[PDB]
Amino acid sequence: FLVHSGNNFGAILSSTNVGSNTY
Amino acid sequence: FLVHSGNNFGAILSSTNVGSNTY
Amino acid sequence: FLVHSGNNFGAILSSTNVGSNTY
Amino acid sequence: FLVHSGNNFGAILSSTNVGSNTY
Amino acid sequence: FLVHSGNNFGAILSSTNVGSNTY
Amino acid sequence: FLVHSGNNFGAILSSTNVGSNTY
Amino acid sequence: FLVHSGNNFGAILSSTNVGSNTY
Amino acid sequence: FLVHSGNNFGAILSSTNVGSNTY
Amino acid sequence: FLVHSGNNFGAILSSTNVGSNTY
Amino acid sequence: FLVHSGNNFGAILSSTNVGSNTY
Amino acid sequence: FLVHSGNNFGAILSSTNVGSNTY
Amino acid sequence: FLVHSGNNFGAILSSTNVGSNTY
Repeated sequence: FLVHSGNNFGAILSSTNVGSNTY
Repeated sequence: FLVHSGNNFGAILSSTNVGSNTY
Repeated sequence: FLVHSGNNFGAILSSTNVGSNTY
Repeated sequence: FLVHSGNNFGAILSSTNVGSNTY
Repeated sequence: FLVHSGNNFGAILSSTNVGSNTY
Repeated sequence: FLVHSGNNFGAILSSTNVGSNTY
Repeated sequence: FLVHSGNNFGAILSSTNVGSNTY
Repeated sequence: FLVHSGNNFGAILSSTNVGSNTY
Repeated sequence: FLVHSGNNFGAILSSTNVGSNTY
Repeated sequence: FLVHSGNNFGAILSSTNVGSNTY
Repeated sequence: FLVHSGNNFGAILSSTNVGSNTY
Repeated sequence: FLVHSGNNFGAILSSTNVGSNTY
């Protein structure tokens, strides 16, 4: 079980793995 | 089980894996 | 089981894997 | 099982794999 | 089982695999 | 069980793992 | 006198006045 | 007199006045 | 007299006046 | 007289006046 | 007389007047 | 007379007047 709720990410660059990950 | 709800991502560049991943 | 609900992605460039992935 | 509901992707360039993938 | 519901993709360029894929 | 609620990330660069991870 | 030479504009959306204007 | 030479603008959104203007 | 030479603008959003202006 | 040569602007958001202006 | 040569601006947000201005 | 040569500005936010100004 997990939640990824409500995020505001205004700007993102050159990145890895910004969201809900599991198992 | 997971959720990926409600995100606002204004801008994204040159990125990997910004969303719900599992198993 | 997973959900990919409600996203707003305003702009995206040069990216991989921005959505719901599993197994 | 998965869902890919409700997305708004305003603009996308030069990208791979922006949608629901599994197995 | 999967769903690909409700997407709005305003513009897309030079891209691969923007939709529901499985097995 | 976990939650990733309510974040505002104004800008991010050159980063890894900014979101909810587990197991 | 002006010049508008050599531009490459890969993609443009929802914009005004992207070219040579005068008087 | 002015020049607008050599620009490469990869992507642009929701913008005004990206080019050579005068008087 | 002015020059606007050689620019590379990779991405731009929600902006005004990114180019050569005078008088 | 002025020059605006050689710039690389990787990403820009929500900005005014990023280029050569005079008189 | 002025020059605006050689700049690299990796990312910029919410800014005014990042370039060569005069008179 | 002035020069604005060689700058590297990695990231900038919420700023005014980051470049060569005169008279």
